[PDB]
Amino acid sequence: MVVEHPEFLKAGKEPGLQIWRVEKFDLVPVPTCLYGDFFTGDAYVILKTVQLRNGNLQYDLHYWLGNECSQDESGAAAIFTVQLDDYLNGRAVQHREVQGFESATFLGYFKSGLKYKKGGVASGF
Amino acid sequence: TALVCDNGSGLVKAGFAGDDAPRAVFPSIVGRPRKDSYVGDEAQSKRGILTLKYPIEHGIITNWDDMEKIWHHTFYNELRVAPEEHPTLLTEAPLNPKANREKMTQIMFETFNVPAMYVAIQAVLSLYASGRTTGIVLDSGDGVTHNVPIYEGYALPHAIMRLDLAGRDLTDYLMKILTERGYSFVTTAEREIVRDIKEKLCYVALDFENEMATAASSSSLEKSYELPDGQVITIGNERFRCPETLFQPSFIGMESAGIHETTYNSIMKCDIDIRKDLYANNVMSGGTTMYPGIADRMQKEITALAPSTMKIKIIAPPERKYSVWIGGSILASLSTFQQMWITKQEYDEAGPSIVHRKCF
Ligand SMILES: Nc1ncnc2c1ncn2[C@@H]1O[C@H](COP(=O)(O)OP(=O)(O)OP(=O)(O)O)[C@@H](O)[C@H]1O
Ligand SMILES: [Ca+2]
Ligand SMILES: [Ca+2]
Ligand SMILES: [Ca+2]
Repeated sequence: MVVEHPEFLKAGKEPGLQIWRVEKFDLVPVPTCLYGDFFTGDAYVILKTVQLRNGNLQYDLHYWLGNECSQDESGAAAIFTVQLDDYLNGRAVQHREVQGFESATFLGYFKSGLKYKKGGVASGF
Repeated sequence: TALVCDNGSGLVKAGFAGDDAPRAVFPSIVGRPRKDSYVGDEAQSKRGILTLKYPIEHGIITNWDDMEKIWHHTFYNELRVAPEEHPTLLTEAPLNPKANREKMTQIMFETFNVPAMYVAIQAVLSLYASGRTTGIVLDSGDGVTHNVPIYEGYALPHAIMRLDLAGRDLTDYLMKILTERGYSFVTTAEREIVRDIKEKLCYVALDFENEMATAASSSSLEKSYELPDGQVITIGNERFRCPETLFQPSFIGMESAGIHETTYNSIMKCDIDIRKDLYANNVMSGGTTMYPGIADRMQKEITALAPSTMKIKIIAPPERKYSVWIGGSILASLSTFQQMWITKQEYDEAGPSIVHRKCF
């Protein structure tokens, strides 16, 4: 308000799936080849952009929390989500996704099935 | 480096953004000659020659001159920092009056010279700390209890509930019933002992009636407590009678409904399309929520109040005495938070009114 972050400038510009990982209090893009491989020690923010026939863009924001992620990571993913929504004129619908309890919709973003892997980036505290 | 100050009616929580806990915790008190002042423990110790005062009443700052002392002590005595060098985040009560928010902004910029500041609502920060952007918070401290429902990052002012029954009132109550049992706790020094017993031996009963009866039978609920003076006392049904007051304010002669009801009630004041989210995301926050058994009783208490098929959930993190502070430490630490601060530049241009447009 008004955020200057370069990832913010890139979010929701066109239909597709964008995935960022929380890395010591920053929003860091995930390599597109790695989509669906989630570190259970980390937390992520996903933006799903779909085309409307009125020419406008629909938005769904989901923050995903691994079983062993630290508090600073889970807290930051949630805040980033709020911020991304506001920047998008509040047009996004927000969703909380917990490991092993994800929603059917989110699970469907990943055509070859999502996968869990142990580990992650270290805490930022 | 950013600082986070969480100013409570009973305790000030202070530290540095990026730390996983407050560095300084101390009583929010100012003592003056019955240097020209003391703050915190120092004040309490020399209480015999001082007049003691609490500048925050029920979460609301009410004595500006005394609050500046608190802040000064915080900066210079506890944190050992030069205020003019650090952007500073402060917390406030929900429904904090317009002119109070302006006052805080003015003092920081005009008296302390901070390069930047920001005010955030205590309950919202707790929600952030639990990794949620939607839920309803039960925040209970030493001076105030609130229910604060939050959607997609923002409180819903219309549905927030405030209750002037909390920790201090519980400590006072345990005092009265304990002397009622035959002991005698009346003095300030004695208030202090009871508070320690309140925090060490008390708990919330899952079924208050059975608990009473089970305490009148054997003596399996009874516990021993060694006084500072060496005497030993035996504490009984008061362990669970004291926090019962949170659910039955009638105990202390209060007319309000308990915290389970005020919770249900705040929720029902919200748009029907979000209630389920609320019901499933009940976050506990603050010191007076630390009684053992508190999360199970509330879990019991609200499934009774809500439709039998409602998915209900209470979240009571071990560290919730600091959840507010931790929420702030995270918020102020984020890469994206840079442009959120109110600059000295913005203040000089607009004045204290700027706070209403920069901080929700
Ligand atoms: N383990 C414990 N069990 C019960 N009560 C406790 C526990 N630890 C602390 N308390 C109580 O919590 C209160 C301090 O809580 P807290 O720091 O959250 O309050 P505050 O921020 O100063 O007040 P408020 O938010 O009401 O303005 C005291 O009343 C204290 O006795
Ligand atoms: Ca991690
Ligand atoms: Ca939105
Ligand atoms: Ca508080």
